[PDB]
Parts: sequence; structure tokens; C-alpha cells
Amino acid sequence: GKGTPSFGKRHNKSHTLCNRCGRRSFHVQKKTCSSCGYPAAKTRSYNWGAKAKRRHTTGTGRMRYLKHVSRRFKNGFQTGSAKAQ
Amino acid sequence: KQSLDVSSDRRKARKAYFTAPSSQRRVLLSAPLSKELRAQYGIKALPIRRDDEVLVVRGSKKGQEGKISSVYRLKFAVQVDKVTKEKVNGASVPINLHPSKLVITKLHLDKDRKALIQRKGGKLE
Amino acid sequence: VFQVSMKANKYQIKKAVKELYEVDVLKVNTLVRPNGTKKAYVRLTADYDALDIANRIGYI
Amino acid sequence: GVKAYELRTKSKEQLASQLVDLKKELAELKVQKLSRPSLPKIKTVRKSIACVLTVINEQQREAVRQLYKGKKYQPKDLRAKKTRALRRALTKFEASQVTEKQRKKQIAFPQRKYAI
Amino acid sequence: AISKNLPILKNHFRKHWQERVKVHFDQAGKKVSRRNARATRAAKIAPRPLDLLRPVVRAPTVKYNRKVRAGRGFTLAEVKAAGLTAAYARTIGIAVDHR
Amino acid sequence: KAGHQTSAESWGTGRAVARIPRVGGGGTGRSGQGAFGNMCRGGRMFAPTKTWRKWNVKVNHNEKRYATASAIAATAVASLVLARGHRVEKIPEIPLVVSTDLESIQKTKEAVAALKAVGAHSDLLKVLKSKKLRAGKGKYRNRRWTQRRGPLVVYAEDNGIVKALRNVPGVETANVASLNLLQLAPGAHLGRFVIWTEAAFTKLD
Amino acid sequence: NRKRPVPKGATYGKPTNQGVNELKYQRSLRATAEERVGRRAANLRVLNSYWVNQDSTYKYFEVILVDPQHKAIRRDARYNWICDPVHKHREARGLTATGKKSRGINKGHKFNNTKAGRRKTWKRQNTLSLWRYR
Amino acid sequence: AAQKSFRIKQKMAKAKKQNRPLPQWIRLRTNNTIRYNAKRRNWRRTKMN
RNA sequence: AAACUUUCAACAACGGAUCUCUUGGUUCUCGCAUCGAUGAAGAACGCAGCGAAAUGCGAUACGUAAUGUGAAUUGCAGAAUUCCGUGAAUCAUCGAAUCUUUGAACGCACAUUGCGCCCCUUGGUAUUCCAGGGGGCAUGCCUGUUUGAGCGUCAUU
RNA sequence: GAGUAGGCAGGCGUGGAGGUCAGUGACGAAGCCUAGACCGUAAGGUCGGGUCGAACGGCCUCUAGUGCAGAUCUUGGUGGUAGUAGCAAAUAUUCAAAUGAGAACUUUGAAGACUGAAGUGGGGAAAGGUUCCACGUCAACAGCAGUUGGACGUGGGUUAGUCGAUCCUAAGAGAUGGGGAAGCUCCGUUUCAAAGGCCUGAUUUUAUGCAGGCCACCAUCGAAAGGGAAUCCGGUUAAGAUUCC
RNA sequence: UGACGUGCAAAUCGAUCGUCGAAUUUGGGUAUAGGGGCGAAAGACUAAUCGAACCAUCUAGUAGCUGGUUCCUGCCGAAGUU
RNA sequence: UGGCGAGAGACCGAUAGCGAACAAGUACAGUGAUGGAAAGAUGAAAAGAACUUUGAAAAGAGAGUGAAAAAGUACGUGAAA
RNA sequence: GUUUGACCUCAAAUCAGGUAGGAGUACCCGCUGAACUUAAGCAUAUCAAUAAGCGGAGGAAAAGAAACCAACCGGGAUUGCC
Ligand SMILES: [Zn+2]
Repeated sequence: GKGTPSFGKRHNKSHTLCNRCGRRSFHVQKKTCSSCGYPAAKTRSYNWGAKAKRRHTTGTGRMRYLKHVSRRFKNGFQTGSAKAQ
Repeated sequence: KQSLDVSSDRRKARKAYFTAPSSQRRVLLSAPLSKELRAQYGIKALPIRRDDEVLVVRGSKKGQEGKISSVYRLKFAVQVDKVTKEKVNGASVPINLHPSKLVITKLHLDKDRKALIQRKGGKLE
Repeated sequence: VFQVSMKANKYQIKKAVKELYEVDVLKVNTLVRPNGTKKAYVRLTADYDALDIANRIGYI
Repeated sequence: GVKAYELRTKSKEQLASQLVDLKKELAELKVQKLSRPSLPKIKTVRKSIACVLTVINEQQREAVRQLYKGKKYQPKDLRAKKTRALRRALTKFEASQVTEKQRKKQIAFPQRKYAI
Repeated sequence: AISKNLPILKNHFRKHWQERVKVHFDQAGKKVSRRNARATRAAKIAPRPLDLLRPVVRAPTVKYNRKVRAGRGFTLAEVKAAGLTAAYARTIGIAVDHR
Repeated sequence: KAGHQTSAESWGTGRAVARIPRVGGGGTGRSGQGAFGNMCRGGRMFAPTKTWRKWNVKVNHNEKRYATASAIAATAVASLVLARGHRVEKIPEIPLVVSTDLESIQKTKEAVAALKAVGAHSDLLKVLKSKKLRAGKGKYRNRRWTQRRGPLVVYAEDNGIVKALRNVPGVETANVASLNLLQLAPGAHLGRFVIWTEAAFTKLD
Repeated sequence: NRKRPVPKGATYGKPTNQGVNELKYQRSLRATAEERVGRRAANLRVLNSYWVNQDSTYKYFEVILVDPQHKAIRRDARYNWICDPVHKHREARGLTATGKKSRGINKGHKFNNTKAGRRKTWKRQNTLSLWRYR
Repeated sequence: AAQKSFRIKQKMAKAKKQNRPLPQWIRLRTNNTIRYNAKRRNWRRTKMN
């Protein structure tokens, strides 16, 4: 009874998609994500999770803003434009 | 090497060449000038642009000449007019030549090339 | 049958069609496709035959 | 397409009239693309819309810099970004202000230059 | 786990020492950094020595009192004797020890 | 942490498989594979090499100097110079001393012209004929070409001679004061062909 | 005292660490008071706290804070330094009078373990420092 | 489920658009290491969410 | 004696070792200090003449503006001699912008593309209802403003 | 002149390193194959023949991630068993034409059957996610087959004032004030809180000040089966319809 | 104590049987989380895992115990006792 | 043992070296936390095989390209079972 | 009992201007905190004032110009190496 026949009754969802993590981790009864800890100020990430930290660290995504911070520094946070010569 | 900011690393030099963008592949795909053109201008070698006429100096196609069609920067080649291979089917396809195995027999002169020639130190246009 | 944006009210489809194509809209019925784009069935009043405005746009 | 150096020499309403014409010109080209096998001319139109919109944004933004010129409290988008930390950081007047006593000491006994 | 006949050793390696071994490969690299650091400081402090005039001082601890050695700073008594100010001394390149 | 990045408990005994840490359950190929071993495909090597290995070696300053002194003494008798390759079968008298003018040579063509006239070109064409490719993996580790060792031009005062000879393939240039053993006896084989200057040969004493 | 937050007093260790009740917090009540105000008013910087009053279940402190954003403080040289972001949450890192006390930052033989920093001192004299020539 | 949330419909819609084999003109290009679409998913083989 | 089994060779298979390479790793050294309410890191969804991705970008969407270079792109198509040029480029540089929906995430919610309110303006005849466009409305705390509360409290009347 | 455990010595072989043989090499390096040869007690070395196509070696020294048959070793590949076990429960198929290279399996016709309205019927819930439908097509999959398909390639398709969601509360979950806690956060949801909203005209100062005055133990989330404003018929598509007409 | 037992199936199949209007059966929602829950009590159940779940980390835990431990030749050559 | 920019090596050389030399924290498993692969080499140049003939077709045998097809996109070499 | 005005303490506002969170974390400042293990057993000890957990910074951080060391013919902030 405990195996194949009991596997047949798995037709609900413990978690759906998280708003922040975007991953089927948002436990819908607790109403908190089991990966990013949403809703919470802090993103769940533990030192004992070496791989898990690496999977969601900086540089996994686009870095829309941080990409160019290196270039902007290098130039001295300059403002305006050059004209011609 | 005495300047420390340059690298004698084979790995770095191979990657820096292969991942060179278009604007620096201009300078990598350079060709030397003819004895006559070097006597005229007084400049050793230039970056091949589109409609320069050249002579082939190495390879199976050695001795043939004409205007360059396509500076195929993405393939590190320059395809020359009249230097083609006819396939079995009877359709012609241009042969990929490296510009350093060619010689610039005739220059394509515009304001930016006159500027380039004067900058290196050519005694004309 | 016009491919409308997402974030576009039936009001905004009616107002858009009237302003652009110069036609009085009797109704607008919108479904979102399995493609994930919206489409809207812009029915006109009896005054305008839809073929006159279909040919005006270009497509036949 | 259209050149942006030509568009900088036009009124507010000439640009608006050029934009609506380009938006109609994309609309009719989007209609032709339905019947035509490959229509790559739509690219130049939608890049020309972006060129005009950028020139309109740039000109309204210059007008708003001119109306807020020579005051405190500029809009936070018009303030120089640099970095949160660099904005927080003490200015050149701050981090340079010294007490009357410590000023008098430096005037009296500055570090001097000697030889041998 | 005890010798044939060997001196009893005290090797203090029962912690995670492997996690805080510090090998000094940086020795040669630091040496040129310190020389460059001195050369640039002498370019900054252009005509003046890198070090200040230290006083002579007899070493403490009777083992070592038999030899004199360059102390930290002169004194308010020695500065007044020599005929200058403890403020003026510090600026024109003399270490002055208030202690 | 190489081969250690996985989580793997052994399955113990009772599964007819041999007791090595095995990978966490999945549909992936990696699941149920050996881990952490030196035997396993993707474990950590037996006693992984660490950076606190003794690289450098201290040797007594007096032993160093003994070796340097004996190496300089071998630059004399030709038996050892010819034993160490070095084509000096034709050359006039051993330890080869030149004028103080060789120190003042600025340009390479005159520096090499000076060396050839003094008696070389047999040992300086060796270093041109020598240039072969390396025999192993060292080619893609910036050790591509071999190039034999030619003469050592030891001087007293530098008036541009080190720059002059720098490019010339095989020739090495040294100051008398320093005088490296690594150059005085390459390969730990005695008797290098050394050209002394007049100033340098007097400064040796 | 600080009651150990272990549930049902069960610690899961060896007798030496079966203590629950008689255990003391290593920071002071001044430090706890500084810490909670630091969290409440995050925009300001804790200059110094001190004792005011106490009963049996309470101790009463008055934390002197400073506004690092107010020009008044940013323009005066004697209190310009506090604005520098290396002084952000002094009370938390333990750089206030209370923290320096609780970290035994004092000169002398008395403070050999904790003078330059207990952790810094421990790792320094548990560091194996090898040279190129041994 | 016939009564989908729009958040599920949007993701079904992206999964539909993604379900195609590699366009057979990209195999023609320079250096092109790519052979076939590796991230191809069927409704039978493997589920999502 | 055939077939059959075993061994060896040649050639052919299966398979992917050996050898050779290597735009990758690794360790060492040196140099530098730059994330975020001016909305970060991360997530979602979109965007090309033909693209599922990786890479790039955000309804201005494999990009816009500026600057440099000086003539391309490339798989095909499509163009274009603007090519003695304010000018090709899947180029470099990057100082002006755009930056959807989210997110510390901030109107209130959120297993919903859910439900409000304030201002300006535009239409329906419209202070109030409905709809379009634009601008807003989180919390703690500091300084200052304004309006207040309390026989807590003073003086005058 | 034996020899396990064991010690020591002399060598053989591998990846690199310094030196040397002005070493070999596209007229063919290395690798691999060889019932051919020679040397060595041996570890091994050398040569001929083939294949192959870009490097490699002798010697004197340095260095080590340096030599495999076993570890129910690791990864990858391969077998014998073996064309074997088997592919046998849900009663059952058969004739003809068509199509096609090919038909037990496809389409149609004709029989014979079964499920027997607590069904093998007709809808839905959760779950799936385009499987729906059309055309083209069969290398892979459907443990036989395949012209067929829930496969493969390219497209088409889901229309709402009335159906649901949206709203309300349920067991409950939860901000707030507050209080605990070193802190992550924990308690509590009406509490030892100063906890905003409602309407009438007003008065017409390009529309703003009144008062008729009232009323207050007070977030929010929580049901696609509970509560609940309102739709029916006929027709329509390849595939939608209480929606389209 | 039938079938199957390298199965249809990591618990099914067939016959026979218990009970069948309540201490009944059951969907959705919700609460209880690991020395904890829950238990009409079998140490039962708590995602095929239960006399203390699962995941990662400390961790390469320790092992007087088992197994393995990779070229040749030469010379010497043991112990099972105190 | 982080981030950015550079130099290096008696290091590793595709079962090695980082888990990742490739659209790698990708595909995929599990409700979840988390677990987590395999996968580089035609040739100088696609010159990627015109055209003929058998077959329904895939393909075959020719012809050709190539320095080699004992290099055919099942692609350097191609061991052993 | 009024007239008006102060003061003190506490409030309100979508009040003028501002600031806090989150990320990262190799190194740094703190808090909290084990067990494996070692002891040939094991409870103090040990691992270790370590891992894990939490709060907080910077290019460095922290420290630091003595309520110091000493006992000398006395040294003289801080940190680092020998
Ligand atoms: Zn999440």
C-alpha cells in the first residue's frame, strides 16, 4: 500500500513559484519560499551550503547595473562629453 | 621584452589574436607593399582595405593578381577577384588568402589613407 | 482581428481603433493566445463594411 | 535611417510630427511584412523612432537642467550618480574644515624642508 | 606510539594548522615593494631624509645595559638644553619623546 | 577542495557494491558513482600537493663561493671548456682577455664583429644551428626553443656592452663583482668559454 | 543572567557544557542597551552610553547619539570624524567605551590574550610562518 | 487545469515558443560547434511545474 | 572429411585507449578600491529579415545618443557607394538617455498579472459615476515647519 | 651460491628540469600493428615491414602526482549465457476494395462481437500543458508491424456586464501598538495606544468655509465544492462557444 | 499460506471473506516538525526512509578490525619466546 | 580561497586540471532543502562529393574534389576486450 | 471665572529636507557555540575560546600615543617579522 498505489494520490502542490527566486519553492501553507526565504528582508543563504551559495551569488545573472561600475570607476565617475579634434 | 606590462605568454597571445574584435583585425590583416609602391611612398606595409589591387607571392595561387573583393575579417582572410576555385558543379567560389602572403601593387587612395600615409611618413598623397 | 498589446484595456482598443482607422467600434472581444500575445475581435457598427477598412490598411 | 545631428536643429513639435510619421511608417511596414517573405527595411524605421525619441528626451532634459540651474534641490535623476557611498561621503569643504586652534598651530609650526 | 630511544618532542599540530599555514613567497615581491615605497617617499619628501634624528639611549635590562642604542625621541630637557622648542624640533626633523 | 565538492555517504554493505562514498540520488549519470577516492574518476589525488613544500634551498655562503671559485678556475684549462661543448679548438691562449674597449661597444653588429675577430663564431654559430623545439609538454609552458649556451663576456664596468650583446642568441654578459655560478658552470658541468676584459681580469684579484 | 536558549534545558554535549542558568553574557547591559537603540535609530551614530537608574528587573541608560547627516555635525571639525563610514555601528562592532571594556582593549601584562584583538592574537600565535630558506 | 492562473499561462506560452528544433541555417556559420537543440522538451518525456 | 571450438596473421568491424595538440584550469607574484531608496544583487517575461540557446538589450528592446577609428556585415537575404565621408561596423570607446514586470521593494494585497485612494488634465452633459494620459500615497529616525494636546505649568486679566 | 616476513646494494622503465650530442625529422617525428630479426640472467633496448602525419631522442645531472592483475577498487567500453527467457490476464475476430514499393495492424464497405447506462457513454475537479485541429511526412519512439498515431516537421485554434475568478467570512494565517530576545526574529491581533469616516446642504470668493451634526474595542490574507447582482433558445468552426452570429 | 515472485506492480492479481447508516467513507482548506509531532497503543505512522525523518556541513570523523598496496636482478635472512 | 586589472610557473593536459576547455551550475532527479552529469580535434581551404546507373527509399557501385576519402560532417591518429 | 500670551512634556501631517535596511564577505570587528576526535576506556582536559549560527565595517580593519614595560647606567604610542 505505502508505495506505487500511494504514489497515485500525489495531485496537490506543497510549493508553487516564488515571486523573488522564481522557482517552485514557495511553500503555499507557510507562505514563505524555501530557497530565498521570501518574504524576508534577507535572502536565505548558509555557509554550510557552499554549492547553493555559488548557484545564486553575484555574476550568475545579468548584473544590469554592476557590469559597468568598473568602467565608470576606471574613468573617474566623469560627466559631460568630449567634442572633437 | 624589457617592458613588464607586455606578456610573452603563448596562451594569452593566442586568445588575444582569435578574440580580437573587427577594429583590431583590420591591423592584424596587414599586407606589405610592392618594391615600386615602397619606392613611391616609402612605407613598408599597410592594413588591407576593400578595393586595393595585390599580387599573390606564396601558395598554389602564387603569381596571380587583381583587386581584393571581401576583407573577410571574421575568417582572418581577404578574398581576391579572378583568384577563385570552380566547384565540380560549375559554380565558382572565392579562395581565402591571408594578406601577409600578398603584396599591395596598387593603393586605394581616400582622405583617411592619405592621412595614414602622411602619419607613417610618406613623401606624397 | 488585430494583435493588441498586453496591458491594453478593451476601452483602449476601442479608442485606438477609432482614432487610427477612423471607424466606430460596436464591440471588442479579447482573448490572450497560447502564444502569450493578446488578440482582439474589433466588430464595427453597421455603417462601415470591414472589407473597406481591411483593403485601406493593405492586407486582404 | 535619419541622422541625429540634423534632428538637434528642430522645434519640439517638428520632432513630435516626425515621430508620429515614423510610427505610421513602421505600422504600414509591419502590414507589408505579413505578405512579403523577408522585409528587413523595418529595422531602419524602428531605429529612426529610437533616434528621434532619444533627441526629444535629450532636449526636454536640457530645458529642465536650464530651469533648475543655480539652485539646491535638483531632481535626483539630474543629480550626478557616482555611487551611494561617494554621495554619502564628506565633501571637499567638509573633511577639510579645521578648528581655529589647529589652524593657528599649522600657521605657527608647519612641517619645513631641510637638507643634509 | 612511543620511541625506540628518542627525545620526547612537543609538535603543536593537533588544531587545524593546515588552514593557517603562511608561506612567504611574497619575500622578494615585498622587498622590491619596500624599495619602491622608499624611493617614492624620498621623491615626495624631496630634499629631506626618510628617517628623523633619533637620540642615543642606554638599553634597559642589566643583560643589555652594557651597550647604548638609538632611542625613540630626544626629551623636553635635551631640546631646551640644545636651544630650540619641542614643537620646532618635530617640524625640522628631530624625534621628541614627551615621556 | 578538489574532488571534495560532492556530498557522498558510502552505501555500507548489503548492496553488492564496494564501499566507496557514492553521489546523492538523481536521474543524472553522476548519481551512484564513486567519490572522494584517489582511485575514483573525479576524487582528490593521494596526498594533494601543497604550497608549503620546500622550494628554495639554503646553502652555506662559503660552499657557494667554493663552487663559484672552482667554476672560475675551470674557465681556465681548455680540457674542461672543450669537454663542455664550446668550439675553442682554434682559439689563441686560454683565459681570453680583451681591451677595455669591449666594455664601451654600444651597437650589436660591432660587438659581434669584435667577438668574432677576438676568436668566436664557432661557439656563436653553435647557438644559431642549435635552436631546436622542446621534446615534451614544456612547449605550451613558454619553454618552446632550446638554443645552446655560447660564450660568457665577463666585464668590470658597463659602458653599453650588456645591451650590445643582449640580443645575440647564445652570449651571456656578467659583471666580475657578482659572477653567477648558474652562468659560470651551466648544467653543473665545469669549464665555460669565458671572455674576460683587461679591467675585469685585473679586478678578479 | 543570560539563560541559554536551548529547549527544555537539554544541551546535547558533555557535562562541562550542561550549564543553562548560571551562565553570563560576555557583553555588558550598557552594550545591549546601545545595541537596541542603534537598531531603533539607524540614521544616527552612538557616541557614548551611560548608567542613569536601576531597579530589580531593569537598568536605565541614556545613549548620546549624533546625526552624521546634519551639517551642524558635518561642518564642525571636533565631530566631523563620526560621519566617516568606518564609524558606522560602533556599538555593534564593539568600538564604544563598553565594547572596548568587554574586549579588554587595554595596555599591560593583564590584557595579553585580548590587547590587539583576541581573535587576531589567537590566529597570529596559531599561524605557522615558513620562509623560502627555512 | 482549464482554470489556469495567468502566471502559469505566461510560462506555458514561453515553453510552447521554446519547443522548436534548431533553425538549420545556424549550422552553416563560422566555427559553429552547435549540432542540435540540447534543451528540447516534450509534454510526454519530462514535466516542469 | 565438413560444420563447430581454440590460436595466429591480413583486411574489415565494434570501441575510443595511445600519441600529438589546447581561446581552459590551477598555483604564485604584483597592482587597485568601485555594489544599493539616484532602487542593488537575483528572478520573471519580452526584443532580430530569417534565433531554440549562449551573449546582448528592455516596448527607444542583439540596441538609442556621444566619442575614436576609417569602410564594412557574412549562413543566406537585404541593402548602400552616405565610401575625398559628420561615415560601414554582430567594431572600439562610453561621459547623454531608455530601462517592461519584479525584487531590500515602498498605496494595500499577491497560489490573484488582485483592490484602493489623492492631484492635474482629456472625453462621455458630470465636485460626486465611468473611461484615457501624466504625477503620487511604505516604515523607523534626525533636523526644521505648521497645526495641536495636557489644572504639567507660569504670568496677565 | 635455497629462502617467506624483512634489510641493503646494482640497475631497467615514465612525466617534467639544467647542460651537451652545431642529435633525428614532412625524401616522414611520435603513436599504434607485426607466428620478422639482433642485444640483454632480467627489468628492458635496438632494427626491418606496414599504417600515420608533426614532433622526438642519446648521454651527464636535477625533480616527481613515476611503473598495476587483484582493492564485491573508479570511469568507460565489451562479452558468454542467447537469437535464449520470453512479448500468454481486460471473450474476437473475418471478407473485399482503396491507398501504397510494402498492409494481420491504415481508410471505407460488409459481417461477427463486446462495454451494457455503479459503461469501454456524455461532461468536469485536481494534475498536465498544446497533447486539441489541419497539412506534409516515417530516421528515432509506439518491447510485432506501420502507409497509422498522443510520434516527427510547419502552421491554425481558446472571444463573456450574466460561467468562474474578483467580493465575504470559516478552521485559521498575520502586520500594527506594544512587550521579549545578543540576534536570526518570538508573543499577541484587540490587546496597560492620542489607532478616521459618514452624510446634508453650504455657498458659488474662475469654489471653499461651515456647521445639521452624527458614528466608532480597530489592519490584512484565508473557499474556482460554503455565502454570492444578472442569460436563455436556435444556428455556426478543421478545431471556440451559457462568450461568436 | 492460489496466481505472480529477474511481476502488470519495490505489494499487484483472482476466488473466498469482514463490514456496509454510522465510533461510517471521503475531497478541499487549515493546525501539529524530529528527542519533535501524532498514536482507539503495533514503537505504529511522520513523502517506497523510522527503536528517533530528510538535506547540507563539522568530515577525508575514528577503527588494536577486513581488503588492497604497482619494475628486475644481486647479497644477507628472521619471529611466534622473556 | 572575494571583486576588478596585470605579470608569471621544473603545475594539469580532456577519466587529468575547477563540478564546468563545449548554449555548466546547463541538461536532468527530488514535494522541498538540495543533488548535479556527459560532452574538445575532418582538411591549408568545404574543395561537404557535379554528373551517370541499381533501388520506392535510405543508400550502393562509378565519376570527381583532395597531398591523402587508409581524412565522408558516424569525420586527426584509431590500441585492447 | 475670563483676556491674551508664554513655558514644559507629548503628538499629527502624502509637512521643507535628509538618512536606515538588502547584496557581498577572501581578509577585519564582535556575539553565540558544538561534537567528531585525542586521552589507546571515560566524565575534567583535548579538539577549541575552532565549524556551524547571528550582528557590524572598510580598502584594509582593528589597535594606538601609557592607570605600559621594568628594577636597568633604565626604557617610551600602535601593528608586523626574526
Ligand atoms: Zn524564493
